[PDB]
Amino acid sequence: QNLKSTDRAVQQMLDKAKREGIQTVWDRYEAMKPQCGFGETGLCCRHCLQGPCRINPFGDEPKVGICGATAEVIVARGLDRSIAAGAAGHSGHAKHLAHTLKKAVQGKAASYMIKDRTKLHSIAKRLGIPTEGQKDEDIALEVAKAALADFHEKDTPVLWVTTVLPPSRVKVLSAHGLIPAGIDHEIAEIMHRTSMGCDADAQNLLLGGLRCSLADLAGCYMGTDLADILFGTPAPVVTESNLGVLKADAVNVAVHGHNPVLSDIIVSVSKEMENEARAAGATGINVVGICCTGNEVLMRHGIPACTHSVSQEMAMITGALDAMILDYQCIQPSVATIAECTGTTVITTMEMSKITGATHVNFAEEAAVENAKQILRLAIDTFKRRKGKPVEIPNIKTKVVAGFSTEAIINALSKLNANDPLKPLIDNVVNGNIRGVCLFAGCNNVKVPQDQNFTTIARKLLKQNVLVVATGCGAGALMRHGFMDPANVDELCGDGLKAVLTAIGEANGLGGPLPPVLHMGSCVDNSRAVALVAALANRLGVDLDRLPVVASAAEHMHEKAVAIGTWAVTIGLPTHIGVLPPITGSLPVTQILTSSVKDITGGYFIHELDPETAADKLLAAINERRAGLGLPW
Amino acid sequence: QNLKSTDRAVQQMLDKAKREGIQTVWDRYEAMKPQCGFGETGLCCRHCLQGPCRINPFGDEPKVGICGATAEVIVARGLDRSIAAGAAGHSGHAKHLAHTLKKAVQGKAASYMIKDRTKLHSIAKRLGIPTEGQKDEDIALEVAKAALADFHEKDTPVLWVTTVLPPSRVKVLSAHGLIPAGIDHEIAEIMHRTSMGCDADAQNLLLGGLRCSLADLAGCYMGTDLADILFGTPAPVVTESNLGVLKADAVNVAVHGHNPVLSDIIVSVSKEMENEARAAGATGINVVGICCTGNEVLMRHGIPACTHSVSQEMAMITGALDAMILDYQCIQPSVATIAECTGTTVITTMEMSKITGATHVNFAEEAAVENAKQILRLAIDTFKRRKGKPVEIPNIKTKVVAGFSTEAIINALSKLNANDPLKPLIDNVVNGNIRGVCLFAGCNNVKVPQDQNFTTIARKLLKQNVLVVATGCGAGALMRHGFMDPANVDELCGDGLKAVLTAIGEANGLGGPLPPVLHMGSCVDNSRAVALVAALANRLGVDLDRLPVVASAAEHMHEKAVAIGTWAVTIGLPTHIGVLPPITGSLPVTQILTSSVKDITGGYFIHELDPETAADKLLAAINERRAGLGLPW
Ligand code: SF4
Ligand code: SF4
Ligand code: FES
Ligand code: FES
Ligand SMILES: [Fe+3]
Ligand SMILES: [Fe+3]
Repeated sequence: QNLKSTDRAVQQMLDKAKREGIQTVWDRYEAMKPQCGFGETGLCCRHCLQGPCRINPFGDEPKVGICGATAEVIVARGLDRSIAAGAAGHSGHAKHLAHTLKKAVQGKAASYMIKDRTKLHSIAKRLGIPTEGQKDEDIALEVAKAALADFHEKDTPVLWVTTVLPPSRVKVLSAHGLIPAGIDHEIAEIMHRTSMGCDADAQNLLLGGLRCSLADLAGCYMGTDLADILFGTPAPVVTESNLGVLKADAVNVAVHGHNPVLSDIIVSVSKEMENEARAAGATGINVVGICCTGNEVLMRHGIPACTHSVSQEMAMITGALDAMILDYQCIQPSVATIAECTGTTVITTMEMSKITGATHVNFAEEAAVENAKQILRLAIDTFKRRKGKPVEIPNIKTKVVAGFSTEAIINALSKLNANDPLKPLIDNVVNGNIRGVCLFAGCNNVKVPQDQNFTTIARKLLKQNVLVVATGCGAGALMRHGFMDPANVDELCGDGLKAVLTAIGEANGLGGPLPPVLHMGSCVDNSRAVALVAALANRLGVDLDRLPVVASAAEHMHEKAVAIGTWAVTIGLPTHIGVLPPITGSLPVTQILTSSVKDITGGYFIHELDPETAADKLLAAINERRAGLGLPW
Repeated sequence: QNLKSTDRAVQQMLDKAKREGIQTVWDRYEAMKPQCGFGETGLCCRHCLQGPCRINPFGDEPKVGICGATAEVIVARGLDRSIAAGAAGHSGHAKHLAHTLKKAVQGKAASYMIKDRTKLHSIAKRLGIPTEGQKDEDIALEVAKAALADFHEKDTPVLWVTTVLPPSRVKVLSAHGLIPAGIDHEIAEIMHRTSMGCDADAQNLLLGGLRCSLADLAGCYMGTDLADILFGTPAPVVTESNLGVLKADAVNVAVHGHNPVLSDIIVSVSKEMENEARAAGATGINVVGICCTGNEVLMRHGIPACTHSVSQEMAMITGALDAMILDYQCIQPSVATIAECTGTTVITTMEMSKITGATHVNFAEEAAVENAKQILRLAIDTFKRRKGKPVEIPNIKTKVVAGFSTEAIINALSKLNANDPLKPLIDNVVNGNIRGVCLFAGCNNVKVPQDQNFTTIARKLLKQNVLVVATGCGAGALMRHGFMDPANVDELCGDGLKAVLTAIGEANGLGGPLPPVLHMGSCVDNSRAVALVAALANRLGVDLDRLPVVASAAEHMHEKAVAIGTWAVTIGLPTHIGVLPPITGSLPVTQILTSSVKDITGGYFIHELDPETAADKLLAAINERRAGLGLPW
């Protein structure tokens, strides 16, 4: 089972699933081999009913699509649509938060409020919204109106792009026409230009893709901004991760999906309901996280993370998961079928994300506390049905220090230099205690033994004194393998990096270092890494493509992740991906993404499937940036 | 060659292409067989990087996607994305017209103006925009602002849906939550909900698709409204069609694509430039149409239609096509390669629609007349290069009466009843001289011998006294085979229908009938058929799903056509499609689209590949509506 997942708790559940005849994601993957080579290389098109069209990667006919579309056009069009779909997911998440803030501040949803008024004011200041003499509710209404305005064309471009990157970067992008005009505007234009008989120039198509990826960045950044206003900016927290955070004697309730508008309410309400749960024979309600909505409530509330991404079915296989509360994105629909075997109550809550066979509760912000209680009462009922059943919770968990928002990282650094908090970080970059910065982002992927790329790459970078930050299921992989436990700094970290983590941690009243990896939050919270990197660039007086900063989507899967990696390249970062998207069928497209995009944005993709080799290439990328700044390496 | 196209001019060019070694769309289609069965049935998914996933239509594993996505989910998600892509094309077209009108009326583009002020005022009245005491330029600015506002969420739903259908229809759709909230909003929500790990309920997914198809209707209707304001509402015109409208001794310039903002300027400017052309040795500039932008300038100016859709390469094969001026949609990118052989100057003009190897001219409304002259001068230069080359223009053309906007049809009927113009039409429906109405819409498709379905179905319906209206390349097919020539009424039309066409034509000072088929315009002008049908429903006091009105997308291809057929079903019409979209791999999805959608909207799809059988099924659908109204049939 270690060929399927490197996580020991997942291996134990895989053994249980096998002997109980419950099919898993890995079984369905095995039933799919050999996968289609046309799809895997990107040489397939179904964008009109003369198709499906395919192109042999090598050999004889077919060489060209029926309408005349070349390999490079078909590949670029497919890639553009996956960026647009990713932008649509991140932007829908942000849009739903914008409506929630608007309703809260108009008195239409009393369960929601301005929890971080400091964040509210700095955002409004960044957007040019005046704050002096204004009520908080009026400022917030202006912020929510500005968020919603960025989805369509207006007299300004998308402000959640132009006000969050350095002016030099914005200018490089405006020069190439890459600034989005409206988030949903760019999504629709991608679908238009990629439909039959429209854009048929690989470079033109890919430039549209870079622009749409910046619409995705804007949705991520807007999502992080609005969630922090509504639910609070994360600060350092201590919790646990992996399946052992389930408790047989408690009502175990997983929050799963991406948007915390739902799950943050669940967290608060479940505390009100401890007495209901005890009445049923539980010790209490044990809310745990799966995927990014789990990351959200982990970052803000210390809710323990149960599992992530590809292994999400195994939380149910324990037999102890009484409810799984879903909003949208990255939910394997198999959970609705597996629930018939495991007893779990799977509950959908969003109108546009239902699963056949799951119970649906029509969540509304106006009725959030009522809905939470209805859902949690179903979880209580499910616990009573299993009172007296054996469960198999693997007794495996790690300690997780997390909550490292960019504001938290600044604050932590400020204990070393109050009025110039970025300087201690840059000092240790310059003197070599910090070789560079690597962000791990994105999903797990059944194609890759779970967590194997994240941990292998992280281990080599940390020994080489790279400061490693992480989001999404990359944070989940690293967290479940001990990389967020400061007790592992001695084992994992090079001497220079250990010295820096120790200095910062000691100055922050901790008695020990910061953890080996800094957890920056959910997938939209990749925007926090952008805020940190832009602040470093501004403090250094250079553009982002001169910083020793790289990204690694080491095991990615989702269209959202494809978009993130694309905007990481567009804002100037060398960006490793550990699973190839369907692009190898066009050498010209591959050359653009790995080489010539350098001349447009200064970033570039690093395609490398072997993780030890990927780590070497990321180190080389970091060290080239170091040399370009005149630094030793 | 008659297995490839029923059009004799196309057959002659196919013979020329074969002996000259120029590959055509039919050759590329032959090089594609056997096409992928997974793609053709819809049982393939590439929406995440764990894919490609496929499902055997029958037999053993794979039975389910890797994430657990069932056949019905995979099929419904693929269909939803094709509706959204179609909506994105029609809405981009309309959006570009909205900007053109705004710039014209703000004094930013002097080449554009309010040409139809009657249309401008009736639209503003329909939208609730006040007109009394307002300058036309201020009313138009309000209309353009309202168009652009329908692309995003606001305090009203999409007005180009709710103000163009009868209130009873709007209410049926609101009850099912099918009213779009914003055009680009719905497109982005489709891409979100269909991405990995989101909506996984076939009925929920398809209800989203019906809503997005109404966003496509709104873009069509808005596109027609704005083009009529800017360029004039069509009125009856006489012209010709097919390749014989090319002239060896003239500069032959094709306008090709969809958006007439470009080609309407070309038409006017080319007249200014007759003397330049004569100086080069041409008789003049001969502008001809291809595809829907050809339909636009045919409807408004009587520009002859050269060819359409699947046969567009054959206009170049004559050797006489000096320029092909492109905007976007339905352009085979092969034209840029074929131009190397034929001498044609292929010119792209839109920023998001370029073709490798074609010349690009950056069209801007602010500089439209200048751009037109630059393009036409390239066409003149190309004519000089072929002075003394042999051309092979097949001497084949038909006479085409067209220009039947809904306003023109009302006006024509008003000569029989001035103050109740719809009544003579309804009279002859009731007494049986008109059995019903059939709209032919959509593309040609290389899978179907060109025009064979359109003409076979039209012939049987016309003998059965159906009033036949047509748009897009369905109008092109019928027009190139004589169905728009009133001289063919005796041969084609049943006695009841002939009597009605003759009565209307005689009352309109024509000496003969209306043509056998009424040309309602381009693809977005399918909205005119909606206006006509809604007006009939309102005059009759019933909803559209009680009218003896059907639609036939007899040979369709493009994602735009998939969307149109879907909203034809959503507004209540039995809707035949003559090529199946990728849906046969899910019987539950097929059952929804062909049967149970009846209970939601009253419309339904008719899947029928055999055209004689399709005609019988359309007649049965028309006759069931007749019976439901208590009429003989
Ligand atoms: S758009 Fe072109 S390549 Fe794609 S399916 Fe249609 S004919 Fe084939
Ligand atoms: S979304 Fe599901 S079915 Fe589609 S490619 Fe990904 S794993 Fe396969
Ligand atoms: S041929 Fe397999 S993905 Fe299309
Ligand atoms: S397997 Fe052929 S279309 Fe995907
Ligand atoms: Fe996840
Ligand atoms: Fe066409």
